[PDB]
Amino acid sequence: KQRVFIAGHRGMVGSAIRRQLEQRGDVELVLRTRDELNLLDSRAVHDFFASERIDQVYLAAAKVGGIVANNTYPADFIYQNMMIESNIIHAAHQNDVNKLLFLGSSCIYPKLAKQPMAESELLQGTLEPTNEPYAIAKIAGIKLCESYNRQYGRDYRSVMPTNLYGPHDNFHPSNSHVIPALLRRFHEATAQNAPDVVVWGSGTPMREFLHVDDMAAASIHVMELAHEVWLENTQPMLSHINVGTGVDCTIRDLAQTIAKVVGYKGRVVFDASKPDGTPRKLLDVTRLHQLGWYHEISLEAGLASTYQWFLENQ
Amino acid sequence: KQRVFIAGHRGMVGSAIRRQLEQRGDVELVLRTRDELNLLDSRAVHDFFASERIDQVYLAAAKVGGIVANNTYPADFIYQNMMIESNIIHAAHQNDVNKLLFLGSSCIYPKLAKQPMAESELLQGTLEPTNEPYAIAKIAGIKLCESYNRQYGRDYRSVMPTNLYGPHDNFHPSNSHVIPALLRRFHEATAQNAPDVVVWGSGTPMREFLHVDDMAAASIHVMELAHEVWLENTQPMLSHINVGTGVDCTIRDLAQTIAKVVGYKGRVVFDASKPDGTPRKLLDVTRLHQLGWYHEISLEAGLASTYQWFLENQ
Ligand SMILES: NC(=O)C1=CN([C@@H]2O[C@H](COP(=O)(O)OP(=O)(O)OC[C@H]3O[C@@H](n4cnc5c(N)ncnc54)[C@H](OP(=O)(O)O)[C@@H]3O)[C@@H](O)[C@H]2O)C=CC1
Ligand SMILES: NC(=O)C1=CN([C@@H]2O[C@H](COP(=O)(O)OP(=O)(O)OC[C@H]3O[C@@H](n4cnc5c(N)ncnc54)[C@H](OP(=O)(O)O)[C@@H]3O)[C@@H](O)[C@H]2O)C=CC1
Repeated sequence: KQRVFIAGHRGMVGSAIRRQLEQRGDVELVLRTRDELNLLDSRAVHDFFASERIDQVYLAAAKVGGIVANNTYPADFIYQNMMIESNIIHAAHQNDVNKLLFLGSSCIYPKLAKQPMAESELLQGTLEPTNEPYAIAKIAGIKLCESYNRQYGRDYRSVMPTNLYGPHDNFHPSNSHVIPALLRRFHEATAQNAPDVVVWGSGTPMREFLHVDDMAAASIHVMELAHEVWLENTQPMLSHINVGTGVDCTIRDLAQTIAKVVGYKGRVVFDASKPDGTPRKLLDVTRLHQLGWYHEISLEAGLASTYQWFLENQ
Repeated sequence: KQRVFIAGHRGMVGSAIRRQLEQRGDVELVLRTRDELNLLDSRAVHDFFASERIDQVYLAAAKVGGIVANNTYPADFIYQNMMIESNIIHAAHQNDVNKLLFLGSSCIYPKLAKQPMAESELLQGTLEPTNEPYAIAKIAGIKLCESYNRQYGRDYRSVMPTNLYGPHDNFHPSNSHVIPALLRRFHEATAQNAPDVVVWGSGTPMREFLHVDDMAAASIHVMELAHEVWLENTQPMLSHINVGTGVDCTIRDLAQTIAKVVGYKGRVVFDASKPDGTPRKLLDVTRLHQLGWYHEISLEAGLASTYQWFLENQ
């Protein structure tokens, strides 16, 4: 019975890992809340690892936010994220935890990466300024992992998720994330008999989305591969693994699909007088597939089940 | 032995015509696949008609889709549909094909047409925006037919089918079409012991449905009438003929009937918190009946046989 610490087990991503893990008898989960354990406090973090007998660590605690937040508190996003990751990785090594899964993010790739983005696009160029501090912290996280793997022979692996969505997301039309923002918007419009819902932009830009439950499955699959197979499929200084569908879908498709999911009968409208972002953004998931993992939830299916959760929890 | 080209003979509607025609010794069927013949390519289309010695054409090829698709690719639905119909009708005339059956669609009528909708409701007012591009292409199709009939004395006839269903439909709860969407939904729920199945809406709205095999019979009956009887029953600038049952049935009736067809023992539930569409939508089929054709398949019978096909092909 392996002893698994899922840091930030109540976050969106962490809680999803916890659900799957929970049905595993070959696993004993060790969890703490932020009040039970502040991950910024090194001593505390060190004490925990020095007293709990941990075998694996899923590093899902982070200071995450939307466009307004990233732009409003840039110091918090870089600092907290650097400490949380430094504290954990270090304490783990010191207590001889040999297995860890680090979580990155698609938004760590350069602003003009070649699409679809392979793992080798990392660090190839300038970052999006809104995400820059946060990105830097994340990349630092990955390079810590590779470094310990290199110097000490540890097994600290990494996955770069695409845009995610699902239960426990922040469902506010206040949120900078389209799915939760849109699920909420179409919901309210549907309830108020809104004759239309307007979305800034042409709707032509292409994006990628992944249900958080696939993300969780993919993480555990990656964590649990044999070391030899994982090495075969990575390089020690290019160790991460993209996680996504590798499939595009326009914002228009997304919006109209959401509209249909919510039972909205008004008109979806695009205000093209508003600028679009880049035309295309998506991960190349060749590595993942080669390691034998393929996502299971259709957007359509995932959005439907995600809306019911919102319904069951508003 | 009349030489019959059924364009798009593998589509839902085309394949149904082909089945009935197949048992006719007075007919020689000429068929091509999309790879054997792209109908968007005029030259190709022209070459075909210039080398095959055709007597009748059943125009069943089209770019058809659901609500999300119509809303996501409006250019494809108007363009492809205009070309396919232009190419065929033109090549046929040029090679002296005198007989053709054009297929329209109930969704071409105005949003607020008077119910039940007689053929004279066409063009009387605004269209449903979701279907607008597609509708325009279809109406253009009909007016091409009437135009050639008028200028050149051809015999290019038209039928406007109601909502259809049957073998070879797209059976996905992913599909914007209730019968296939519901047949699939009740099937899965029945298999998973789902305690209930929820359908957005009150269930009070009235709609019309026709089994694709009746549609096929009705088309051939219409194609094969004598010109004189057909003229007697139409006007050259109001030539189409509605095809349906002319009978209403509520969504509630539909759902509960499907539930019973699939052997579902859970609860059918309506979420009236979701909006309904118009209260009533159906064709006036007085013309058809006057021309002596009356549908044969009960909804109940048609749904049963349609579910078995799905069972034999999932
Ligand atoms: N598209 C995206 O958002 C994706 C992000 N991820 C990865 O997962 C990470 C988290 O994402 P997500 O699950 O959405 O975020 P959540 O915010 O939903 O989860 C983060 C969790 O960390 C906990 N946490 C943060 N700081 C501390 C701390 N000092 N001590 C203890 N607990 C703390 C939070 O608790 P509390 O609220 O109590 O502060 C929360 O439960 C991201 O950083 C990213 O790399 C992966 C895939 C996609
Ligand atoms: N309720 C409804 O849906 C009804 C529709 N109809 C009429 O029948 C039409 C078709 O409906 P349906 O049978 O459901 O549709 P299908 O999509 O099932 O059939 C259309 C067929 O057209 C073929 N086709 C399309 N484009 C081309 C092309 N460029 N070259 C050659 N083949 C092509 C398709 O082949 P491929 O997939 O290989 O692209 C397919 O076999 C509708 O447009 C409508 O007017 C009539 C009654 C009801």
